[PDB]
Amino acid sequence: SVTRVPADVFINSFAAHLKNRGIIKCPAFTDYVKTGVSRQYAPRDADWFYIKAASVIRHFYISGSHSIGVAGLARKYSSLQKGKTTPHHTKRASCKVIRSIVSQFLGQKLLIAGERGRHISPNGRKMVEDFAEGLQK
Amino acid sequence: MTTIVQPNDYRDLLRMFNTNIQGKVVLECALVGIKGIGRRFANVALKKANIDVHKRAGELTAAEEDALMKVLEDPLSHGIPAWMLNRNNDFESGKDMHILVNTIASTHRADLERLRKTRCERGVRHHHNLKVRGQHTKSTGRR
Amino acid sequence: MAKGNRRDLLERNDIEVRERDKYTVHTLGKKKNSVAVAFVKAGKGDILVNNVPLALVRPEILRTKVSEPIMILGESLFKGLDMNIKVAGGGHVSQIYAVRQAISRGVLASVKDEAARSELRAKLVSYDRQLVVSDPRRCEAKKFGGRGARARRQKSYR
Amino acid sequence: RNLGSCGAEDLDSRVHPSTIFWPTEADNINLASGMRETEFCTHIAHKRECRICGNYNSVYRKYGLFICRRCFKENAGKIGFVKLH
Amino acid sequence: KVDYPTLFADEAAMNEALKFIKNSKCITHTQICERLRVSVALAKRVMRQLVKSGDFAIVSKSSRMTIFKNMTK
Amino acid sequence: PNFRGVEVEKLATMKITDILPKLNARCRRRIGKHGLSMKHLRFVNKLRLRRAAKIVRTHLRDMIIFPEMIGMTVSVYNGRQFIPVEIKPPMVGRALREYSMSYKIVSH
Amino acid sequence: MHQKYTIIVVGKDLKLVERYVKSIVKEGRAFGISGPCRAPVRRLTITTRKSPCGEGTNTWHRFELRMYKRTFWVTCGGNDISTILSKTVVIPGIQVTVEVEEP
RNA sequence: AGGUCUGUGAUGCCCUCAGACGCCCUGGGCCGCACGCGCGCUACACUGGCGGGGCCAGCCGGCGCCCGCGAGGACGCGCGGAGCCCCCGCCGUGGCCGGGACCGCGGGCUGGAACGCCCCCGCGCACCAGGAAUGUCUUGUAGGCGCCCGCCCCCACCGCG
Repeated sequence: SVTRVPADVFINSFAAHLKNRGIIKCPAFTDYVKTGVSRQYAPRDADWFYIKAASVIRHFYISGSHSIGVAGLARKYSSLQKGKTTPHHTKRASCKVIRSIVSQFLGQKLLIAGERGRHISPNGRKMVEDFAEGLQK
Repeated sequence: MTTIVQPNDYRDLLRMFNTNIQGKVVLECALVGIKGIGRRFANVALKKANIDVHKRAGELTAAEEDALMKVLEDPLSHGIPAWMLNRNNDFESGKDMHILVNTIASTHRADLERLRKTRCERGVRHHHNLKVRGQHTKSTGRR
Repeated sequence: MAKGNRRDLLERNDIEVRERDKYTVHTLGKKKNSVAVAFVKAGKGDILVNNVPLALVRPEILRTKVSEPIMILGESLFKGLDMNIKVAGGGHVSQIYAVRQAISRGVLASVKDEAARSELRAKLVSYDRQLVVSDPRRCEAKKFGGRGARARRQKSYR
Repeated sequence: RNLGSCGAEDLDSRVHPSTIFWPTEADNINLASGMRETEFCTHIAHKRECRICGNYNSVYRKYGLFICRRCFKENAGKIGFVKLH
Repeated sequence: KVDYPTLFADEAAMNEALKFIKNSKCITHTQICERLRVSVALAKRVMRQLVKSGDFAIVSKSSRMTIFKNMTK
Repeated sequence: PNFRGVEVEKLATMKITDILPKLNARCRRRIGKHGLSMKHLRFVNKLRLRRAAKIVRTHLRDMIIFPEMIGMTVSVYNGRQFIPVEIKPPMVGRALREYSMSYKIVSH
Repeated sequence: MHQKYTIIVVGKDLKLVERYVKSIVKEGRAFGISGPCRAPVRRLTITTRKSPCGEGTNTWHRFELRMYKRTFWVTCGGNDISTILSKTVVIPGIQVTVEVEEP
């Protein structure tokens, strides 16, 4: 399965695949935003959106039957606020970008809702696993 | 990147807005040497101008240098928002601009004059040099 | 998030019930607040931690630390059997050590010949003793004179 | 001064008919039920106080107690709080 | 105080740095920085070129530090 | 000598609601949401009557300034003394606190 | 008939709570079953200055109130409206041990 | 003759008692600043800073959807856990991308009421490991890293853990 391969190669390989295959696209507001109040400058790569997308889908697959809300994901992308001559404190990430990603995924039926939150759909499991096995070699 | 050798047109030290800039620094951190430009505003400006950002400022051909000027006097047209600017809702014309060198010093001087003749608390305090915000004096802050 | 003493862990209801009954052995490891539960059975040499193999545990440098008993005893026994560990409690390193303790203790229980069990004990404890015997020391409480268990607030005489 | 009216412009700007948030604190239903009377006690504000000695300082609201720290050590044993560990 | 460049001024790359390094058994980014008085980044780029060519090879790698061995002898 | 592009001569005799969207967050909150309280409204009305028809004294140090209060003189309290304030456009949208000092500068 | 009734008992001291437990288990073996659930102990904590004035060494009191709770919901349909009463009056009447019954 | 009559329907003797030291209202102040010192917090960098990703706690513990760069907001239900660290890259000894005080435009929250607290763009102070002098510490300890409660309309560089 996906957990039998290191997370590092899967994420970036799958991001490239996603970007090639027109599944998702970076909107316009990406050209001038951070990913959190905790941050300080903007990302240095031009393809950070698809990295986030892949990490998210992997998160959704891991959980399985469970359901994940947007903010709960945003607590997995937190950091630390520095530069205040005051003890540092942890802060939550952003939610607009996460929301856009899940909406884009759900419009493709890779992701399905429920009583609360969303969870992976069988098609998502199919594609994730087939890609993982393909890169297993 | 993959620029090892100085290009034939490498320009060892750039002058712009009366300030001078060196060509060994990466581009977006050199412009920070201007007064009115920082990290956030620079990445945004260059990108709109189709300029590489991880480049040494000495390989900045003048063709890319001029288009950059064209974007720092009329930035709002070029797609940049209005919460990213230095001066939002000017006190007179009510518009929004970005003020670079020389403009800042003149602008800062006139507000104090506005503050002085109007007879506020801040203006009187500025002229004996005290804390303007509510940060406490007395303790600490001594020779 | 996990708590170690939860009933949902000690019984390992994670496994499905028809498969939960093929696991004969049971085992425990621990270190600090960390606890690991192992369900050992018969197979052909496969190990898993939180649904992840042993080669891809995360601190990277300690992979040898968890593989120790294999290269000590030898791979014959482990090749004979198949295991499925699950751990939950404070810290990456604590989890590592708890896991290795559980490995060793469980493979010790698989053999029924007490004599061999004692021989293996001697073979293994000599190299290290925390592979069988849990480390007892645990975090200690603080007092109101200061911001530490034994440190005190600085005192100004004049 | 009932015959006192104001311009309509100066009427819609008036605060919306909303109950002032400051509700005070009624430790028990007994202690209330909702010239000088115009301004006897119009400054409504929380007035939480010890239910023993009536002081407005250092009042443990935790657990719905409302007992001063000083007025507490005495009655703590009766209540059931004990000192161990 | 001291300053070092970030970009090689043309013939400088080959008339020395390439020559010098090729006559070294072991090397690192920082050594070469301190040796011929250039910044570290240029060292990174150059060593990339060279491992591509084949003279040097990696023996230990890591984000903080990697070290090479001269496979030309 | 303008005000957000608005001409001064027009600025006076204008209603607050016309300019409110061209003010800061505090004013918009206080007005559009928290409304206003009765005594302030009577202070405004008294001002109107005086204009239509002596320095107006008061205690309100937290009273935002309206366009109809241009060129007026009003005396406000520091905690001990009543202090005149003369209004002019650039003083609009602000409280009376700034223009009445409760202390004096410290000279040793 | 069947009313899914549940028994909850609360106490601050651990000696009667266990005594009440035994009586109930003894008296509910017939009217169905009544096996207990022991809850995590809710411990109330209060830290106070030992001094009324704030003088000398800063020394602190450490009070607490442990509250123990047990829950027999095992009656269930095995008890009728009157049948719950039977035992509840046959069990000892310890002075302090709050009890509430709900379906 | 240590501290507490300013914790109390604990109190002796004095003082105040209808222009009140009683009680209630409106404002101001307790925070003001040429100066001496006590407990703390943040740093002086490569055994590091920035950007991206992976991942585990305990006293214990609440969440979805949609707007908004964000902080926050409108609706609707009962459900739920992090920093250091590890991996990949950029910077390259420059008071520099170290450090984040001060100041100039702007957007919001609490509240009857901002002088209070949060977020965004720009400006970018002292500081190169600290004299005479001095404090604390023996195993899950020192130190480093963060997380909860108390007081609380809002707010923790404090305090208990």
